[PDB]
This record gives sequence, structure tokens and C-alpha cells, in this order.
Amino acid sequence: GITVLTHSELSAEIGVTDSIVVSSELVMPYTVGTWLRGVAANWSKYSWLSVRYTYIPSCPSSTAGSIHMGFQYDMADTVPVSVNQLSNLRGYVSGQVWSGSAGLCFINGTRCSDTSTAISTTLDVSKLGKKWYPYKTSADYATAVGVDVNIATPLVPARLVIALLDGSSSTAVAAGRIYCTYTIQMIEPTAS
Amino acid sequence: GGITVLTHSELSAEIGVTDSIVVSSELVMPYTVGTWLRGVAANWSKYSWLSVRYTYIPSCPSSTAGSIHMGFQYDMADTVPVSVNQLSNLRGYVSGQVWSGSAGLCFINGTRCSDTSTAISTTLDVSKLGKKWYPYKTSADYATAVGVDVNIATPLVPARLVIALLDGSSSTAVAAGRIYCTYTIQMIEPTA
Amino acid sequence: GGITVLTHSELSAEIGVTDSIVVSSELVMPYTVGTWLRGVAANWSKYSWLSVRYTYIPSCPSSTAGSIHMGFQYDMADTVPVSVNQLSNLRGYVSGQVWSGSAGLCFINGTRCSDTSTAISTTLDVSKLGKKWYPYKTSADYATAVGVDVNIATPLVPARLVIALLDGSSSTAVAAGRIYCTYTIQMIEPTA
Amino acid sequence: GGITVLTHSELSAEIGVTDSIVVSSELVMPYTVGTWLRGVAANWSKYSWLSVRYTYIPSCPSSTAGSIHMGFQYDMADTVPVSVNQLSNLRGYVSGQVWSGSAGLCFINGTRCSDTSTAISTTLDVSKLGKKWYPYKTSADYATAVGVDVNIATPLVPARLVIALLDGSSSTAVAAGRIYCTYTIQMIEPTA
Amino acid sequence: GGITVLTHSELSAEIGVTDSIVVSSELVMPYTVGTWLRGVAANWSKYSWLSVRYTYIPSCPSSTAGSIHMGFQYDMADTVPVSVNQLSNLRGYVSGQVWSGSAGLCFINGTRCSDTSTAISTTLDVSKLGKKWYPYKTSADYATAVGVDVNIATPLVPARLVIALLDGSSSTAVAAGRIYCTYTIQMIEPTA
Amino acid sequence: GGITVLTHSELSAEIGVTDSIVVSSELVMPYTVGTWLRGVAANWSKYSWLSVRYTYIPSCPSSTAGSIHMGFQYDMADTVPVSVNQLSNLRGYVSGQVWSGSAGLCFINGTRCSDTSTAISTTLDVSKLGKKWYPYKTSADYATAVGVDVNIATPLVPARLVIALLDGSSSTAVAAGRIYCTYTIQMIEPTAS
Repeated sequence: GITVLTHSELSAEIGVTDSIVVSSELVMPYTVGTWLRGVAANWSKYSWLSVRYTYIPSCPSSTAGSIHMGFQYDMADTVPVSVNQLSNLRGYVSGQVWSGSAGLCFINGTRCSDTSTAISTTLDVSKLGKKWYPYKTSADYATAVGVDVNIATPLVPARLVIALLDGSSSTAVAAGRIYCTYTIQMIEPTAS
Repeated sequence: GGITVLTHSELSAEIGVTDSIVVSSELVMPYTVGTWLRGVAANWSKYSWLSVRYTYIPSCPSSTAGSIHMGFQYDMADTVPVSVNQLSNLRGYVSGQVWSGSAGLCFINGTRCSDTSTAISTTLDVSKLGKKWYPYKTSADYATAVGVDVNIATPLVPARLVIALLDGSSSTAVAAGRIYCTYTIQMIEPTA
Repeated sequence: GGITVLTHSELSAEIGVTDSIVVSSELVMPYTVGTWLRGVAANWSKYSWLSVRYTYIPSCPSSTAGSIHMGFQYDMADTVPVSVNQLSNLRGYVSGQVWSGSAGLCFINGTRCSDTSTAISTTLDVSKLGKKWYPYKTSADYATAVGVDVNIATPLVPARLVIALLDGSSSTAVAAGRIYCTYTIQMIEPTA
Repeated sequence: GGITVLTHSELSAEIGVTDSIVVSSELVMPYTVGTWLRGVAANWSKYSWLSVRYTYIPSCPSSTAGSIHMGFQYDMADTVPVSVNQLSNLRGYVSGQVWSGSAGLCFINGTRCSDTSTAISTTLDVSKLGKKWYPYKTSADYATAVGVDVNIATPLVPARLVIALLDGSSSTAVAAGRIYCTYTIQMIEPTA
Repeated sequence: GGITVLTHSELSAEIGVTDSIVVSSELVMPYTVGTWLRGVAANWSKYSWLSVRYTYIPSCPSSTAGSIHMGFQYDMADTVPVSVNQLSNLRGYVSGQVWSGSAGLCFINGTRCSDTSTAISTTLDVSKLGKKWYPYKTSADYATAVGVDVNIATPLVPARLVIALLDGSSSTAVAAGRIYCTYTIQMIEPTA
Repeated sequence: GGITVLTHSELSAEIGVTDSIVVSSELVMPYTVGTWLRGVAANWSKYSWLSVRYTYIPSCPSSTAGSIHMGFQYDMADTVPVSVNQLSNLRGYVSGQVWSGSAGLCFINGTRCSDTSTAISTTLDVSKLGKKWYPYKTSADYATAVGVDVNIATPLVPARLVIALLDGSSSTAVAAGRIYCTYTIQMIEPTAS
């Protein structure tokens, strides 16, 4: 009954200022990329076999700024406010806003070799609360958080946390992009 | 160990057919599969489905107009389907004339099954349930849970059985058949 | 040594359907399974069932409304069922259209059984009886015993077959089918 | 690799019979096989059929007059059959009563198949198709293409299902049954 | 198979000691061993004891005067013993100070048993019971049966537990301890 | 891996006995098991019980009247037991004189256990839990969940330990013993402040 899918797609566009800005993304089909959102909507349940977020730069080597990424696995956790907090998360990675080219081989599934510089991070699928998660939307998450933030824990596997700081401007400078490379097991079709 | 393993078949539903579609459902949990199991499994806090099978057996003339449809939904938030087409997409979907289904009898009395291609019988994906050990809950417990949020109910009930009947010759329900449930349940952790 | 073993099939019951439920029963003992065995087995004092199977054979048109239900009770004090729901819980419960059951014929003449999924046929738990050697007793002996105490009768009769017929179209019984008994009996200790 | 392999069954056609021959057809391509798959495969550019099976399931009384016939055309330029005689020569031609075919159900839920000699079910010669990777096209794409040249359409649709209904007792269509499609499709090269 | 096998421990009797001998008893049958098993086993018609152990666990100071005595009778017609002398001859006879007996605890939670020599714990000779499959009976059923003839009861209950308390220092009952029942029961032949 | 494994014993409850049944309970989750683990496990977002044991060790004279009873509830919605009869049915039910239990000590310092039949000690069914990885939750977060719906708590807490004391000689609490908890916990995925 399992339809297995592997794909890479644009997941976020990224900019840096001279002050820390913390953003986040739900690690679930609805919010991982527009393409997967449409596809997985045809199923009621899924399971992450693999989730990877990779930052690819698009700026000069001369751009001031850095990007930081990590995972939270409990929705009730407050989003970090400092790089110091963030550095403790599983899969914390960090790099100059112009590093990360070396992550490119993950996205198109090529022979990965000199990936020491890759600003890439992967989900501990092995340690999620459960295996089969329901496909839920942002709307479903939001309302759920209103009743209890913990009702959300059985709906979403993790949250991706992102920080950008060390930039030279108060204004967003075009920095890079975050892509997601995932292998998803999609099961139990639905006509809604 | 503490696991009391039970295998049993009992009456689960009475079925009648009309000239327009009538869609019913049953939560796939001890309280609602059959009156006997309801009383037995109440003496424990938790259960685990090792096997659950719903079988339609006819009681009508071969000249009876009508068909029966059954399938499973595994997300309590799913709307119960409104057309056979929707229904046709569900896991374990089966369909037949309301006067068909006799060969499903061998499942019910646990005998050697051979010619079961005509059986209007379907089985629960125990392998794909959210967790293994579910709480014994009542219909009251479920209604209350969804009264707050439908997604609260998902860790409470493993699945729901969907039934649609249509294609009948009368606007008044004609007696068609019965659905039996044949289950193998693990019961653990008693209560007084 | 001293055991005479007999295997035989004979008519055990004639069956008709009404539109309202009728529950009948038969003691599973030589005296009441069939007239031939009654006379034969009376020549010995005690007996033991090695195998007992009751099989329904239809004799009605495919357009006949009605269904038949059969199951065993193994305690003479057990109250006879009043609903299908109840009956469905007994060991060896079987159920089908009043015009189904043809596939059971092969059990009666002891030939190679293949497609028996459709068979409205059921068998006694020889391994689960009170004792092995039962006294040959009459309905008269039984009637008397339960008159004194119903529990006195239990070591006298190995089981009772319960039958319900309903879902018919008439207020007057329509000829539906017949129940045959296929048994293997051990007869010991002759008597004059 | 890039291949998402998907296996599914869904409603493809509802079927009614009259007393004069009525011939219809269906393109064997994701867009026209079923509404669910139509939406799903739309997220990919090209596909390959590994298996497509069309199964008719009855929903009528056994006393229903009428018969259904199915076959495949593999050249889009072939003119639609007009008689049972023509239709009978097609690859995978099948034929039966409009109330027969229950035995095909095991194909639809993918269960253990035993007695399927009576199944009104037929399958595509995937091995003999014009090419392997076909483009996702709509009814619109097919329609316009044949407007320029019908031969342009052959690389666009892998095959056509031909359906005939006749032998009925009424001049008004009687509800007879349904055709389900069970397919295994290889989908490649995502598009936004 | 049809056998639902159950193992459980539960409270069966609360025990008090006086300065004169007080002889009580308990029927070793599902209804009277404990309130939990009573409810549970009621759902089946017959049972079999695989193992029954009665274990006294103390709750009084080490300075509490008194002794406890337990043994089994296997014939309902036996008069209940009147002196410790008689009681000492019964199968499974055990005896100890009313504040002794803690080491029996490992039997109750089914853990690794080591130093159990001081355990005031005793077990039923299941191999020597009259029969294997016993009917679930009430205290009421027993009462009426001996009302007719005491020996009618013998095939109804497998054995009797006999208890004597004496050597206490008070004329009024002192809280001494509790008797727990630890059983493995085979339950067969469901009933509604 | 990311798994920090810890094996430890600490005081979990002080126990006193009266002449009337007094039923108390404890959440089997790091925060409420002991003062030490609470602070330690808080540095992780999630945990897993590999083993949990509650052992009652006595501190009273051999002449102290009273008995203690312990068992597990694994469903948060279950009403707490009110009688020894009910409690006796629970998984891992143990029972004894309030002055018995000396033999459980070996479980606590992890030494060679021998004659432990008299031990008033009981263990969690880790295999039978709803899930494996539970979030670290506080009492407050727990209380809040049941205010909305008690069933929300079940994915938050793996189990509850139920405790009964009765059969005493005083109407006011007499010092009887202490309950220690011996656990092996898997702690994963740190969190800061």
C-alpha cells in the first residue's frame, strides 16, 4: 500500500541582516515545498524515511553574514532566540552565507565527496514520536495549537529552526536558498 | 507476560438497501465492533489488534437489487465519503451485490478457506496503525474527544470502517445481510 | 478393545422459513440426531463422539427470502439464544442464505471436498466435552433429569445444537432446506 | 532513479444496460482512468504502465437481462467496434452476464485469488505498447491532436478500452454494475 | 484453537484472627476467587484450571499472636474440618504465624522466586480434579444444587479451599493479612 | 547516535501509614520521579524508559502496624483506585507489611540480588507503553492538558504509579518507609535556555 517518493525542491528563500532573525519550518509535506504539498495531499498518512535541508549560497564571497540551522522535535519548545541556544539542537549546522556549494551533490543525488563544507542537515527519522503521521496543513496545525500546543506533537515530526545574523546591512541582502531532499512513504489514499 | 490473546467472531451490523446511497460507519475499536467484545475487553485498559476482519454475509433472494461497499479510513479527521467513487479509493475497499458474499463464511467460523474470491470481506492494516497499544474507549469518550478536536481522537481509535449501500429497488430499506467481525485481539493491563 | 466404530450420514432436521425469527434446538446425542442411529446405538450402553457435523442443504429457489443460523451450546443450563447477535457468539457458528449451502454436500457423502467456502456446515468440539464416554439416554431420561436439576443433565448430553431461521417473506413457513448429521461414533459395552 | 511506482484501484466507470447495443470507450491513460489518479499523476510529466487491469463488478439481481463486453484497441486510428462479433476479436476480449463477475473482486483489493474463471476482468499488454515512457495528456490534448492528424495521437495514448452493453430487457438503461481499474504505474520527472 | 488463556493475580479474601478457631472456606471457581475474574470468566461457559495458587500475605506487626491454616478438599460432600488436627491431613496443607508469609509475594507478581520456604502459599492439584472442563457457576447455582443433592455439586466445582485461624490474643478479630489468588485459567465457549 | 544513557537510583517518595486507606500516586516521568533526575533530564527534550523500578525500603519497627500496596496504571484517564481490591488487579501489584521490604535494597545499589522474594519492588512494562519517545513534561504542563482533555495527557506521560497505605495503628501518619526509583533512561535531543 506504500507509494515511495524521493525528490529535491526549493524549500525557502534566504536573506541576511546585521541582526539575528529566527525563522522556522514545519517538517511536514504541506510546508516542505509547494510540489510535495500537492502530491501528498492525495494521501492521508505518510512517514519520513529521510529528510535533508541544504543551504546553497547565491551571493558574492564578500557577503557578510552567516546561516544557522537545527531541528526541534517538540512543538511546545519555544523557538530559540540566540545562536548559543540553537547550537545545541540535533543536526545544528552553521556557515558563511557564501558557503555551502559543496552541499549541491545531496540535492541531485550525486557522488558526494568533499562535503565537509556542506551546510546540510538531516532529520532523525529513527527517533520521531511515531512512524505514520497524518497529512495536516498549516491551518490544522494552527487551530490545534489553540487547543493545546501538545495536540500538535502527534501531528508534526519536527520543526526546522533557522537563524541569520552577522550581515552588514539592516536590510535583507540576497543570501541563498534552502532546498529539501526527502524520501517519503505515502500511504492510505484519499479523495480529499 | 500479561497478554490475553482472544480470537472471536460476532455480529457487528445489520444491513438494508434502498434506491439512493446510504453511508454508515463503525469505529474499529472493541466498544463498537460487537456487544460481546465490548463487555470482555472493558476489563482491560489497553488492546492491540493483531487482526481485524469485517465480512458481509447475505440473507436475501438472489433477485434482490442492491450493492454493498466497505473500506477503511485511518485518519479520524477524514470526512466520511459521499460517493462510491470516493469510497473506491480507500484501503481494503471491497464491493458486491447485496445477495453476493456467501463464500466469506469460512472466515467467520475459522475453517479452511479456498474459494473466497467472491467474499465481501476486508481486513484492517494492523501494520500501519499509528501505535500498537490503544486505550479502551467508549463512544462517549470518542465524541467528547472530537468535541474538543477531531485530532485528539486519532490516538484513541485505530481506524473507521466505511459502509455505503445503494443501487436498491425500493425507497424503503430491503433486508440485505449482516456484517460480522472476526478479530484477534491482545488485551493487556486490567482494571477493576 | 471392545469398541464398535460407526461412521454415517442421515437426515437430522427439516427446515422452513418465516419472516419472523424462530429458534429451535437438538440435543447432540444418538437418540436425537436421527432415527437410524437412535435405534442402532441403543444396543450399547455408552458412546463417544469422535466427530459430529451438521450440514444444511437447500431445497428452495434462488429467489427465496430467509437466512439460517447454527451453533453449539455445551452446557445444558445455558439459556437458548433469542437473537442472531447472541447466536453469532457460539462456537461453530455458521450463517447463510436459505438457498445457499449446496457446497456442503460433499461432507455428507464423504467425497473430496474442495470449494467448501459456501458450506453452511458446522462441527462439534469433541476435545472439549465434559467426559469421553456418555451414557445412551432418551429424551425422556433428559426431560426427567432437568425436571430434578438441569445440571444433572449435563453429564448426560454432550451438547445442544441451536438453530435460528428468519429474514423470510411469509408468515407461513416456506420450505427452505434440511439439516443432515454426519457423525463418527464409538459404541461400547452392549446391553439387552 | 527518479521513478515513483504506484499501485492502486479506483472506480473508472458505472455501467447500465439497454435492449439494443451500446458501445463506449475509455483512453487508457492516467487522465481518464480515474479522478484520483488523474490528480496524482498530473504532478509528473511522463509515465509508464507496468500493469492495468479493468474489472467489471455487478450490482444487479441475478434475474437481470443484459451482457457486457470489453476489449482493447492499441491503435488510436482504429475505428470503434460496432458489434459483439468485431469486439470478440480484440486482445483480452471478455464477456458475460451483467449480474456475473463477483469473482473479480479479489483483483481489486489485491487479495488471494482462487476461483477467478468467472471474472469479467481484462488486462493491458504493457509489453506490446508503442513506446515505454508516455506523456501525461488530457482529453483536451488528445482531442486537438486528432484534429490535426489521428496518427499524432498514437504516441500520446497507450491504448483504448472498448465497452459494449446489450441484451437487456428495457429500452431505458438499467443499473447493471461498475468497472474498476487496478493499475501499477511508474511516474517520472516531476513538474510544477 | 478457541481457548482464551488467562493469567492474573487478585485479592481473594481479607483475613482476621481471634483467640478461638474460626474455620472458613472458598470455592475454587471463577465466580468466588475474586471480583475481577468473576466478571471476566462470566463471558465463557466453561473453563479449566491450569494452575491455582492461594498465597497469604501478612499486614500485621511481628508481635501479633495467631496462626493461619489452609488446605484443599476435592469432594463437595466432605464436611469442613473443625480442628487443626484434621486440617493438617489435607492436600496442600500449609501453616504459619499470622505475621509470617511475605516471601509468597514473588508468586503474586510472577517474579523470579528464590527464598520461598516461609511462604504460606498453596496450590491446587489440577491433575487430580474430577474433570478438565468445568462450567462457570454462581454461588446461587451451587446453593440450589446441594439443595437437591450435595453430589450434584461435585461436577460443578473443582475443589474447596479450607481456612482456619486461631492462636490470636483477642476475642475480637485483629486485622492479620490477605489471601491473594494467582491463576492460569483456560476459558472456552463464549456466551451472551 | 544522540542518546545519553543514564542508570540511577534516588529517593522518590517518603511513606507514612495510618489506620485508613490513603491512596496517592506519582507520574512515571522524569520530572516527578525524583528531584535529581528532574533537573538532569530537563536538558533533553525527549526521553525513553529502558527500565523503571520502584522499591519500597522500610524504616520502622517490626511492631509497626500497616501495609503498603503499589501498582501501575498505563492509561491517564483511568480513575485512581480506592480499594486494595481494585489495586490488587494492577500490573506489577506488590504488597507487604509496612515493616517488610528489606530484601529490595540490592536492586537499589545494583548488586548481587539473591533472596528477593520478600522485596516490595515493582517494575514498569516498558515494552507495553503507547510510544517510545516521550516529551519531557512538567506537572504544570500535565495539569494543563487534562484541563482541556485528560486523553491529551496519554501521549505526554508513559504511566502512573498508584500507592495505597492502610492498616496502621495511628490516625496520624506514622513514619513507615521510603520509595526509591531505579531507572535506566535514554535521553535524546538537547535543549537550552
